[PDB]
Amino acid sequence: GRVADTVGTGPTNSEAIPALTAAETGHTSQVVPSDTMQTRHVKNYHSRSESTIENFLCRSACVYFTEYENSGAKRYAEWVITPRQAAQLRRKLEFFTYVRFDLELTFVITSTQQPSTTQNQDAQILTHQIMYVPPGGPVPDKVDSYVWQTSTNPSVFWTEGNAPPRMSVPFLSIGNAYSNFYDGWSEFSRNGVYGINTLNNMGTLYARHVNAGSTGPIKSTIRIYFKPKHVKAWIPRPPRLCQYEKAKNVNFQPSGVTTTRQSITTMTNT
Amino acid sequence: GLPTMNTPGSCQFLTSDDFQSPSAMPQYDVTPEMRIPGEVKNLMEIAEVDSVVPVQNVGEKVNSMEAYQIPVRSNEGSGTQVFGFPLQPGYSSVFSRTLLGEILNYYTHWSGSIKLTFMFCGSAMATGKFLLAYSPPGAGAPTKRVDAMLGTHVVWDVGLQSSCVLCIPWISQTHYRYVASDEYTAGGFITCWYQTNIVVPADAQSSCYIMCFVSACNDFSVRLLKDTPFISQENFFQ
Amino acid sequence: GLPTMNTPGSCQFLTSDDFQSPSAMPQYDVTPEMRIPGEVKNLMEIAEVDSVVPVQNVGEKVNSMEAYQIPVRSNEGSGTQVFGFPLQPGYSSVFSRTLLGEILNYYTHWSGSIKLTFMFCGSAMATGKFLLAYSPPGAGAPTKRVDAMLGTHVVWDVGLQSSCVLCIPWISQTHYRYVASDEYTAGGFITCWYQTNIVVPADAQSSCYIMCFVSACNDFSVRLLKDTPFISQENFFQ
Amino acid sequence: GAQVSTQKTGAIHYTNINYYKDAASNSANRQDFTQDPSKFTEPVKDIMIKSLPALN
Amino acid sequence: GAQVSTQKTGAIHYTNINYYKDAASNSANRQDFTQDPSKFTEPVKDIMIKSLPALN
Amino acid sequence: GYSDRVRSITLGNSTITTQECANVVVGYGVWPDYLKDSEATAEDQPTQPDVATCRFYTLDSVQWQKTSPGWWWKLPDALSNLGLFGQNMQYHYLGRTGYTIHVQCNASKFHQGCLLVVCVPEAEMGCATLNNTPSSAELLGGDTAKEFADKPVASGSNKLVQRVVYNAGMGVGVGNLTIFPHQWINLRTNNSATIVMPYTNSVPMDNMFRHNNVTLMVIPFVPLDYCPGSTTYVPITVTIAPMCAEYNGLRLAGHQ
Amino acid sequence: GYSDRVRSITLGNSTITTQECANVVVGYGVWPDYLKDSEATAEDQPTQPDVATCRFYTLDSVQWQKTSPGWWWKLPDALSNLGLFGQNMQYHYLGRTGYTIHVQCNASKFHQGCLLVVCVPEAEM
Ligand SMILES: CCCCCCCCCCCCCCCC(=O)O
Repeated sequence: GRVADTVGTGPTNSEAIPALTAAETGHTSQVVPSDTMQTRHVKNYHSRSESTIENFLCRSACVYFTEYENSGAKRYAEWVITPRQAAQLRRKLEFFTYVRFDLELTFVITSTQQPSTTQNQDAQILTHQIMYVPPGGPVPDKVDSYVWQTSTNPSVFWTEGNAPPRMSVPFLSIGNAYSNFYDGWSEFSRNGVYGINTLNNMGTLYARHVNAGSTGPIKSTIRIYFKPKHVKAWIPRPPRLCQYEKAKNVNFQPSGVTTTRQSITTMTNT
Repeated sequence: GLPTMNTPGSCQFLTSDDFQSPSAMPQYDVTPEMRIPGEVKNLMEIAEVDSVVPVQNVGEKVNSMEAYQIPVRSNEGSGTQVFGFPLQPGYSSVFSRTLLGEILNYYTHWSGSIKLTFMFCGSAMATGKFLLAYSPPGAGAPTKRVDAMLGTHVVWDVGLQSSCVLCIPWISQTHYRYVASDEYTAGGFITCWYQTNIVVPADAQSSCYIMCFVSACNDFSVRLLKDTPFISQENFFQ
Repeated sequence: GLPTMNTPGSCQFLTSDDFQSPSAMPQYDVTPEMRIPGEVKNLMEIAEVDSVVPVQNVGEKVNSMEAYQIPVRSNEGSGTQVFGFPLQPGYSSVFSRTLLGEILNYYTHWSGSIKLTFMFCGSAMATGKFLLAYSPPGAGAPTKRVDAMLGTHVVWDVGLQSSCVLCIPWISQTHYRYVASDEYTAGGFITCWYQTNIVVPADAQSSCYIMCFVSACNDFSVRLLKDTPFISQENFFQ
Repeated sequence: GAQVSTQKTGAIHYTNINYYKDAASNSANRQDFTQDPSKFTEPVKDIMIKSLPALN
Repeated sequence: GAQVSTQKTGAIHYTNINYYKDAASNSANRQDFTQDPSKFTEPVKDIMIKSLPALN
Repeated sequence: GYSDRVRSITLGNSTITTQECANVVVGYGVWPDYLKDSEATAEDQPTQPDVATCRFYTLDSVQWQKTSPGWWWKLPDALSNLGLFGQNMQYHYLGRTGYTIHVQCNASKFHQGCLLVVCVPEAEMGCATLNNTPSSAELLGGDTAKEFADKPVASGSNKLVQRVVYNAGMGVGVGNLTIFPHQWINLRTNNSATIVMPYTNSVPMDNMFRHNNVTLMVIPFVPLDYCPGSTTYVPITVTIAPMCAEYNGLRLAGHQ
Repeated sequence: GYSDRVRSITLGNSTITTQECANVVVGYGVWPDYLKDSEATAEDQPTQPDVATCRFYTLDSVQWQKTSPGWWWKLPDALSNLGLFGQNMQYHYLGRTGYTIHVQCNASKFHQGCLLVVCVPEAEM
């Protein structure tokens, strides 16, 4: 892959008019800078590589995180899988109407002590469990519930001090691609939930401590990272303008087109 | 046991790295591909598509349609300046929110040739000419048409055909340029000057409008992906 | 010492992974194979076997044999509805505990063609006809036979041969469908309407019964293994 | 003494080697697709034809 | 069953091998450069020539 | 002899002739067509009404005024009350279609103006308040054009859609909409515009009432400006032709 | 093996199976078909809905009593309220069709009776 060459040109007097066209045809003129002026023969070795889709969408990104503790009310963290709860990733996928790719998950887990008066706290190495539950499956309501046996559901056992865990997932959609934007209802009566929320059922993701690990309370932090691969795309569109509001719908707060400046002639931003 | 020595960089998580990982759901079955119109293989094919330019940012008009319109009015004397804006496609407020503006902000470096397409939306009978000038840096934006001449200019004429194409060539002492504002590599300037005052018949409207377009030529290229400062966040969306 | 760098994902235990491990009892001797009738190489060969359908779930009859029986009685007028049930083979209570129902619950996605086999167990002399209709979604279950006509229906007749086969074709806008309940992909409906009232001689019993069957055609397939919500537990068994 | 096979795709080769002396140490075989429904469906002595009545 | 390809340079070969049985385990493909702008620019039925007027 | 200003389109019975126009923008470059048997899903044999369906329709013409913000239609449900394509929509669970949109607004040489005809696949509009969602009655109307509103919509408890033009209802820059196929109606050199849309969707076929996959938008950039004494009332008219329709899964009559 | 008592008819979606019947009387001996271009008149291109139209319909079943004289239907207008064939009837000035009539009345071996199914072109009352 390489940039095209700019071919040289001498003077010109002739009835052929490159510099004119009609944009009303919805046709972007192909005119190259050699047409409207004199140009020297130049070889360009610049490459378009880093502009390909693959390098554009493929970077790890932090979609979300939770907090679960070693004791008390919340002993585990549950999250439904949507990319849209993190701003900067969701925008990178809103260029393309229909996207296709294979997720690569990576988790980053950290632990934190909590203030308490407990005496003779002595740590031990904690062990985190991460369980995936495809839709409709059983839902644990308590940490010791039988569902954690994971007779089937893919699950990962992890330990502090080791490398962050990683697993790859193939393309899970029913149709021929994921859909970022969907106009329609879920019900033939045009009622109920509107928007893309209906298409998205990915199941649920859970995590827990395996063992108490110490006498004193401990709070943990988990982080998910997507890294799309093998990407294909279709039907690009305008980037989003107004700040996001909700994760279930495109709702926005009306905001201006751009920033402003002084009188048209003024050559500097304000 | 084949002897081996770990090297610095083991057990680290790099954001951009390339590695193989074991699949979490073996022998999963993938639904077949479909043929969908409009398949993008590269972002450069977006960068060649025309887009409107909010050339008029003045005041509070940015909340209306008038941000996209350029007033053109019959004067009593010739040589007045129609408009002008600096060329900093990733920084300057003009191109900031444009189509080309968005794609750049993800990238630090770029080079190529930016086309500017103009289209005269005025009344069918009224005619006119215009001088589209490009002044490379080294001096302030020219304040008199006579000064704009010494740049690279295309005298453009209204008539049966409508659209015009001003192709800004690539002139710089480096190969690439920062997309972020810096005084070292600063791009240049652009102006539009009345060549000949707008002539209008009777009963035809005096004032017209001119819309601008932006696109990247086939020599365009970018580099060094990064974050875009525009989109904000506070706490996770719900 | 060949230089090497660990990558993220070392020293983790994945549930579904594929790896080699050292044997704990070297050179153990394995008893030879035997040829056992009925060797399964694939679960799909279970999914093609017939099974009875508890079509009648009404009330407390689920604790008796009558859950498998469909009452059919001579009426004074024609067009009454024999029965009906939604098609959601992994969710709907009908197919839930069936043979096909169990195998699905382990899998999230499926597609294929479900056959319904009906068999008339009534008296040998009594005869009758029936209209087996399938109405794809987009409207409620048809409440009048005239409405059931516009679906895909097989007019079926009692006689010397007994069994019938209603083959539900595969009609959906996607390739697969969720096995769990969702309004997006919802399957359809099925009804059975008297075509012609049951005619019985004298001294022969008035009321009959009709049992239903379920099987998967040879185009059936599934995907994405998971847990089944049915089986419970409290503490380890002893 | 390596070996080569094909991955699972939809619309490639991988190199595997057995490192141990015991059969039970080899990786699982996920790829055996052989299927013959005749051992559950159609378990009859007289072969029946679809296009004909069952009991003649 | 290895494979050989070329790195990304400006003014060499690397040996890659796929170790897993699932396509989604293979490394990303960074090198596909194929580009055809005609699907966005020039979306017209009548092919237009640069050297000629647009509306004749 | 020939001209590039003139075009004649013929589908089924209807025909549309225009003596001033530009070329015909075709989709992304894929001319619409039937369904190849490689991608098929439904195993029933599809109906192909052909001439009964493929032909041109004309919706209600809408006035165009100096302050008029713009308009949008939803194609999958617009025609639903017109012709057999409205009937063959209600009796099937699936449909596959592609659209030829033809917009007609003419004016004398003394009328300034510019329009923007874009055809936006899967335009998803937000809501007035942030929590709710638009009602099915507000996003749609039978054969009738819904119009934007030039200034922000006050946010109550209602379900109203957000009609501001500069965000185009999708919360994007209106100036950027040209990535989608489009053409410019310009009262100077043009009269009518034309678009051809192939079938775009995630899955090979779709239900028509649920999912409206193609949205049509006409946004004036340069308002109508004319000296007094010239005729005031200039309508805009839209023409919409399905192409290569197919249908599957015949069922009873209705949507519910 | 075979039997002449049994028949299976399939058109479009619907299917009708009967285990006791006789052969199928076909017209005067002309199997129905489309229109050859020798006899055509209308110069517009004809619509051929095919599966949307061709299929079986079931009208209202009518009781049969000891004194019941008989019944008559008019085919061109019966279906007019049913299915697309009812819709495609209202939107066109012309139509060309042929009919497959299937009448179903069953009884046990102890019921005497005889019926007459005739199909009368242009019955003028
Ligand atoms: C331990 C196993 C974890 C498995 C992680 C599964 C995560 C599924 C990711 C789905 C991806 C992005 C899809 C958006 C869905 C939609 O809106 O249609």
